[PDB]
Amino acid sequence: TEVIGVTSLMNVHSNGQATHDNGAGKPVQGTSFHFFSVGGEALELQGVLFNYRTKYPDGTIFPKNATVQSQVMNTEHKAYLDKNKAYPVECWVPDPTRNENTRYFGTLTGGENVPPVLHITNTATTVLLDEFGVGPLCKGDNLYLSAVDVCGMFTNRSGSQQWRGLSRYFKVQLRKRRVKN
Amino acid sequence: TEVIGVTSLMNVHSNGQATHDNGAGKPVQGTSFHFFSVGGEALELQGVLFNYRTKYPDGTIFPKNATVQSQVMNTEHKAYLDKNKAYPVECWVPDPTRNENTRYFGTLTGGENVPPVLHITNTATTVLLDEFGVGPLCKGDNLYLSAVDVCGMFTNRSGSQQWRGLSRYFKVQLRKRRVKN
Amino acid sequence: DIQMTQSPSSLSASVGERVTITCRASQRISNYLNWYQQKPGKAPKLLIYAASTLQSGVPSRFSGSGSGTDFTLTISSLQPEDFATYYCQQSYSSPPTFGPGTKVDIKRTVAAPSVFIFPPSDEQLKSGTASVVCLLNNFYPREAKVQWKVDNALQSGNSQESVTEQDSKDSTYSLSSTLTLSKADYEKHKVYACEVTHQGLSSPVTKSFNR
Amino acid sequence: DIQMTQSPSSLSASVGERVTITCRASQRISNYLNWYQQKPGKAPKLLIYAASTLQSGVPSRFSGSGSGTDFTLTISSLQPEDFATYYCQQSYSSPPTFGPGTKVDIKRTVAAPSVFIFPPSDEQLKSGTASVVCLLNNFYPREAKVQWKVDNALQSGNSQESVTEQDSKDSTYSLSSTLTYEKHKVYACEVTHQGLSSPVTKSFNR
Amino acid sequence: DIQMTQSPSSLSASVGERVTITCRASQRISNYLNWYQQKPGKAPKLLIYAASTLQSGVPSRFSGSGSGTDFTLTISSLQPEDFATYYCQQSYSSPPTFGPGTKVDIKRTVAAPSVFIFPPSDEQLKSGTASVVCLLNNFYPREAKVQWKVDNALQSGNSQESVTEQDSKDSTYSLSSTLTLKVYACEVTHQGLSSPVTKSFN
Amino acid sequence: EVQLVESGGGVVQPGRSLRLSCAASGFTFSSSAMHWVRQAPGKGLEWVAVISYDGNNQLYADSVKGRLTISRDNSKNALYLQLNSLRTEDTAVYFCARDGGGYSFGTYFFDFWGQGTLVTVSSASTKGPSVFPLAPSSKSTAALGCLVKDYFPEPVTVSWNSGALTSGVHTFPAVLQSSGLYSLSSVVTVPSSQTYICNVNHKPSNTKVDKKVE
Amino acid sequence: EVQLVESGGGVVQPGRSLRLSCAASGFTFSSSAMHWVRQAPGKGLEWVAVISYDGNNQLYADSVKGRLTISRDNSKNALYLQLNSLRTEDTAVYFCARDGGGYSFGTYFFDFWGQGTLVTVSSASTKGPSVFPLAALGCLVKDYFPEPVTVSWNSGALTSGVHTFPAVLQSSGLYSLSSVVTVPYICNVNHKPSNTKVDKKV
Repeated sequence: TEVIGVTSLMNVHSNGQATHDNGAGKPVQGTSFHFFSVGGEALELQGVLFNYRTKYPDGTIFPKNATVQSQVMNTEHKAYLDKNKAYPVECWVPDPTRNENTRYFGTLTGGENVPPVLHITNTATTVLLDEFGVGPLCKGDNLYLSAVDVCGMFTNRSGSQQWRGLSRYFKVQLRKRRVKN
Repeated sequence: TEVIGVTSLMNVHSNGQATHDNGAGKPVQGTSFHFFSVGGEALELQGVLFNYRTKYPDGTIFPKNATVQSQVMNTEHKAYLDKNKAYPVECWVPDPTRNENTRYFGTLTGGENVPPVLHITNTATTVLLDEFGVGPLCKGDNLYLSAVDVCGMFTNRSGSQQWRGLSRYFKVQLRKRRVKN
Repeated sequence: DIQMTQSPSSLSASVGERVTITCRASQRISNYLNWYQQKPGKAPKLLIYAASTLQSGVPSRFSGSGSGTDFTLTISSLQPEDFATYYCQQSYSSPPTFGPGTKVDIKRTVAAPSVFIFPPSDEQLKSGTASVVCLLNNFYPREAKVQWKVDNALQSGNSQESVTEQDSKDSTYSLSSTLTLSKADYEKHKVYACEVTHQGLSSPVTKSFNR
Repeated sequence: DIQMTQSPSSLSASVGERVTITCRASQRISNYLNWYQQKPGKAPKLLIYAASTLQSGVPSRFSGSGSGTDFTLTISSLQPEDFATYYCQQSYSSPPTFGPGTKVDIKRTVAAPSVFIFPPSDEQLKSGTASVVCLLNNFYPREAKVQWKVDNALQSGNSQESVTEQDSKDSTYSLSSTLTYEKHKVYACEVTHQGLSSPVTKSFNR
Repeated sequence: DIQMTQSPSSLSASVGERVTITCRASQRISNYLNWYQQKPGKAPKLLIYAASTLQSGVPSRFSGSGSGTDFTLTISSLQPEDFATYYCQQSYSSPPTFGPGTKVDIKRTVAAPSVFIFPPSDEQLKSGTASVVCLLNNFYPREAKVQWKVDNALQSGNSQESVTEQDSKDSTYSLSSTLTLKVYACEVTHQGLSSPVTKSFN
Repeated sequence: EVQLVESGGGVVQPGRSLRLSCAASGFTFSSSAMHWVRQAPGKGLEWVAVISYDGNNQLYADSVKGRLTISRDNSKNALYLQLNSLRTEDTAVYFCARDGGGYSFGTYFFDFWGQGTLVTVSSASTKGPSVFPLAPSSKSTAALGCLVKDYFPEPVTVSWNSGALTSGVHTFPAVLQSSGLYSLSSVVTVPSSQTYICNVNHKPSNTKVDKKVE
Repeated sequence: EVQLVESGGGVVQPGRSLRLSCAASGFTFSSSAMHWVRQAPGKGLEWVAVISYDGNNQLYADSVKGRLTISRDNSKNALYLQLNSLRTEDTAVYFCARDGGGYSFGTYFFDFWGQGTLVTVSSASTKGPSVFPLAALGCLVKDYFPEPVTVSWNSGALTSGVHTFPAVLQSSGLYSLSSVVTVPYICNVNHKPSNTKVDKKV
């Protein structure tokens, strides 16, 4: 796996708030979430809300019948990441009581001024095999690739700020395995 | 183990002090304590006080008969993490002179601007056996899990700051061990 | 919210003049500043955006400068269709906020108003309320002050003013204040006097009457 | 602490006028600014919270603006039930602090005070003390001076004033001042008021 | 953009004197400030750069000082070659921006203008338009104001001005005011007058 | 030519609902965020709401949040404002304006506007004016007129002597009284007194009144 | 209907103690943080204390920390203020107020106030007033405690033109008051605290 177009964060000459007087634009920086998963079925999500009274918008899938307990742990809020551009990042995390048939990897780097560190190479491989030598098994001949790559925030000359994401590359090697029942 | 709901810290739109003019809300940041322990009995605690004169509140369990020496090491301050919502994090640490039947791990990352760094994965496993191949043994057939995950402080539009905490997931594999006397 | 203030309240100018109106933001807003023209009874039209870019089809005689808090709109050679109200608007923060406006009227030689008072009709007195009207006819410029006095005592809170638009021919204004009292209040006093103060008049004038 | 100052100390206005009280915090307080109405002998009522947010049930003629240091409460067309004191309060830091308040007066025409002076009773002289009362009766506006002179000698810290609320009928005020003997001759109560062209004196002798 | 302001819009001086110009930039610009000299119909010449450095080939009498907002140009002993307009320019930000400039004038004694008023030709009324001309001849200094009044009803917006450059014999100026359209009057105010003079016809 | 044409304005009582709509043409409507901007009579401009090109995201000024709904139908090139829980203070011309490009940055300015549509919130019912003389006093060029009082809604026609007297006439714009009924003066300058009548038309009341002044 | 009725106000010696109560109705008392605000007679509003929804957390104004205790009982819908080590400066009407919902961020405002309860901190003992005539006639009602006194003229025959002033607290610790009337006459003085009635001829 790698993030595609890491060099695009060196465009510091396109409607960016200056560092200081006569300066280059602020680059993308602040809160980042880098996350990727490979699985034999949909990623399973647990709902956690920063603020349980947040009205999530139409056309998004969010924890429902949310209570104050939803702000720490509410077991009602279970879902499959079965739809694109639907599950908002801030409400959902991989459910660690499930995902037996998935491997997931995620870093939240918080802070407002936090600098992006993005490594690229075509020489790194992750092994998806568990402690028993078994990788994700693809039910119905389907592979599930899930990603989040919020790189940080873009500050236009106004001073207002937008999340900026990048595409993630996946290369998965699979092999046939016999299984019973 | 992992922290559940790390992505909740991307809510920078819910009564946050703006970074600057027109900007996003300041994310949870600053002092954090991430601790977890697995034992066959209560985690054993040593009291150490920033300030021996502090009045701790009714309903809480804190070092009693504090003296100036309580600000470095007073051996009177011994206790069992035997009750939830009672032992103030700031007064107590694991007592390294005991805890033979527990494994504890913790990080204090202090500072006011310190960014939260939180890793999630279902691929990492801590081994609880000691140098002699023995893990915690569960007296009275009871497993003790202990945790703290103060992620940092949330700054509201007034400038006041609250500690924000998150839940912790534990999965513990146990086996049956014969023991004498 | 950002508060926007505008240069003078009102400005008199004549075809061919160089005209300047200024705009001030209550905080630095970089060049996120916009100029609109609005004629009476009509929709605003965009003149300038980003403090100095000429919206398509707006004549080159219009120009804009400024960055931070202080902004100017400049018409190099004023024309007869440039007589309007001018609004500035900050696009820097939400909500977007507008200036109070700068009206530009046609420069005429000064002219004091003819002042006339009109008593209540007896027909209205039967209704249980009494309107007294003060007319200020054909004066220049826009500014004028009406002070009502009943039995010498300066009235206030119970007056309403209304003004015509600058006239197509003699470029003057005309104004009507109306003082409102109950029939009880009206008949409990004798002398009603409109006092008008205007740049043209040497000494403030008072038309008056008795019941 | 955050100090709150207010508008004018008092405002005279009339039914139907547009009234605009100002409030000013000693430092930046974003929009954590709240407005209350108090009438005499009654409990304050929340009019405005978070600078411009109307409390439910409050009339729409009430409006708040401001963010930072400078805030304004606005009554489009004042009504008779709006004749009151108006307090601003910052909710930004602890402790929450109120401004001095702004009394909103019924404006009416200027009227001079009837001034009377009363000597002490013989009944009161018998038991040890001597109380000299000066009365300023039925005047507007509220702002008035009362200055005591014994044998033409200016007096200080031996006197106390007290004031009526605007009258139900003639909208005027009244003020009683008390001076609290046998060693002196000429006792004078001097009055300055906007409706007096030269300052008036009322005197007597023991 | 950085706005450049210059003190003394115009300064009168004679050969030998110390002359002092000031420039203020709308923000701190460190020492990124430059002085040019310009003579009418000629190309500017660089005098000072970096607030202080004297451009090679420029006489030593010319010095500059200042850092931040406020900058000074100093001629210690003005010469006859130095009567011209002086501009400051900031090179701290893009765009580079110029002050409005300071005209430096040949000082002589105060001299009231001869005023002359010219009614339109009849030949020109035959055109459709009427031109009225007012002449202020041989006056000093340059600071002068001329009011048009029809029927004593102050006019404006329709009357342009032109001025000659300081005369090479007597060091004076001359001003022509022309108004386009019963008592037509040209009222002139000048420091060389006790109180304004007026010239009228009917 | 870009064209924005509002409609749906009119008289509405406090507490009830009205629905404004805007017909947009001469640009790619589904590529633009759109705004409603309002102007109370004799006051300045106040931004009310924005909507994304989508139709899917709305933002609102604090003054109107919870009472207004912006929406659109890009199929019909239509922009809607839905006004609910109205208050007399919401009375204004409501304009349909296109976003200048800055929607996504929260930097709103307005490159094209519609003619606007007038929304009047008022509990006062349809009523025809009372007309009262404004008679001349003593002498010198005299002045006389009519007081057209306590009518709803706007507007009124006034003429003098069925249109014959035209010169030196001044009809004043109406003013809203504490009544919620409008009030207007019409005057004229004359030298002599010869028969001066003022013809008052109020077509919402279908009322006509001729009044003689002496 | 949201309702808050304070009680327990009265006279109390310096150093001694007194306990205010506040009966809440018509809203979830157990969800609102609650406050005391005081107003000294004719002076400003001063915030005194806050208690959390729980009852388990209290914060106090510096000027009263260590002398007052805020407490509550959500079973009884009751808020209390305990006044200890009182001072003459603590004299005020004490208002019971519902928190606006901002307790948790330390941002206090008051969306509902009770009508209040008066606490008077004085050394002085209950004493009936001396009535002296002011011979515009009046009565001077001197040296009484505590408040209030009631005054009529001719037992409530004489209505129009009479002005009974607010009392005044004097060095003595005793209140003093005037009641006047303009005229072209008996003042009736009532003081229930001393159980005293005085008619005076003027």
